[PDB]
Amino acid sequence: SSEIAALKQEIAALKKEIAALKAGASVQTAATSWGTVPSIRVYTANNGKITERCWDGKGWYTGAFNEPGDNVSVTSWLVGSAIHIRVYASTGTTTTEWCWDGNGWTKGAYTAT
Amino acid sequence: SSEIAALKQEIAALKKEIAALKAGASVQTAATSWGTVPSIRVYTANNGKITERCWDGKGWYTGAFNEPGDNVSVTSWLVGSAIHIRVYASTGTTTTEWCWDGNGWTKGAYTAT
Amino acid sequence: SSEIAALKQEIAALKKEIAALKAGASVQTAATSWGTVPSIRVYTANNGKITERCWDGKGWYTGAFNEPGDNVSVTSWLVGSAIHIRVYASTGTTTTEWCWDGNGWTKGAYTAT
Ligand SMILES: OC[C@H]1O[C@@H](O)[C@@H](O)[C@@H](O)[C@@H]1O
Ligand SMILES: OC[C@H]1O[C@@H](O)[C@@H](O)[C@@H](O)[C@@H]1O
Ligand SMILES: OC[C@H]1O[C@@H](O)[C@@H](O)[C@@H](O)[C@@H]1O
Ligand SMILES: OC[C@H]1O[C@@H](O)[C@@H](O)[C@@H](O)[C@@H]1O
Ligand SMILES: OC[C@H]1O[C@@H](O)[C@@H](O)[C@@H](O)[C@@H]1O
Ligand SMILES: OC[C@H]1O[C@@H](O)[C@@H](O)[C@@H](O)[C@@H]1O
Repeated sequence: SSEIAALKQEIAALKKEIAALKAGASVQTAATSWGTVPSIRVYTANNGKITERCWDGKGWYTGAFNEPGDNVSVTSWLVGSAIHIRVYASTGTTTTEWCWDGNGWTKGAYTAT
Repeated sequence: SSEIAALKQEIAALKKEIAALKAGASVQTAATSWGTVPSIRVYTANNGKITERCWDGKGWYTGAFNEPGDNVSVTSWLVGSAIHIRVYASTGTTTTEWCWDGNGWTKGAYTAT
Repeated sequence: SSEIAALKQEIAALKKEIAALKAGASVQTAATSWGTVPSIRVYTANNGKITERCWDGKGWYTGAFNEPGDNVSVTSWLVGSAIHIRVYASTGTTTTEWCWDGNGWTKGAYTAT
């Protein structure tokens, strides 16, 4: 029938969008580095869950940071040799900040407004 | 009817993908910092509109930067105590650069090719 | 047709999602800068292909870096005047790191686990 064909053509054009939206949806990474060695941290936001890989000159290992998010951005600064890191984990419209300051990750004061 | 069932099954498999892709599409952040205090700037690209939160040691407030974009990246350097910031705002395939150099945001020379 | 209207209404609500997912799908950028001049590098991940634009104080030109990825993050550090740049290109779940250390991009040790 022609009535059944109209929905068949509509379902063929709509399945064409479902492949282009799954082709672009990869992970989402943030990296910062400090010192002369250096030291590197790479935050990987995979499936609404962020994790932290670390380089200290020798090899790579898994850092402590373990927080939820779809998008991540990071900045770090030294006060002498001590590294201060701020990771910004985004879910929906809720950017939530995390703070490393030598011994422990803590939720930060950061508010979007 | 079996002719009405073929579209019911096809519509059940297609509608399942449209909800999960919209559920995971979150906002997108860039951050930079400078000095010892420090000073931080977080740019948040939400609904094709980027905005700038600031921290200068006391609390968080809203910065001047107000430009359109779906994706943002940022880098900053000091010439002494003066901060220079370049924010790269992306819409479609048009990366457009915004320069802060002490007094006023301006469009930068940046061309993708 | 009343029998064919059930899929016509389902297609009217599902085409109500493919416009908003194609409106927000822009390119994805990552910038870093060093020195006092400065020198900037902006990496642009477009259509699973990343490219590198360079500013060294004169105008913008096209950098060597030419690797595949849908998402990109960058950090860099100086050992004296020499720049070292690690770019983290992401496809699917495969974060693959690229290293610049003066003469040549090389695949780096980085492993996600
Ligand atoms: O040495 C490993 C630790 O390094 C710190 O600077 C932080 O990045 C922690 O998240 C990490 O667990
Ligand atoms: O000590 C925690 C505080 O650190 C500051 O540098 C900022 O990042 C604040 O958002 C945070 O609450
Ligand atoms: O002090 C607030 C101002 O700080 C500057 O360095 C810039 O980041 C401006 O966008 C901001 O309005
Ligand atoms: O002064 C504005 C200029 O600043 C330079 O450092 C670059 O960022 C250029 O793209 C920009 O046009
Ligand atoms: O001078 C151009 C070169 O600069 C280097 O520092 C790297 O960024 C290369 O990718 C680039 O080709
Ligand atoms: O020299 C190459 C090496 O550089 C280090 O700083 C790390 O980025 C390693 O992942 C990489 O293998």
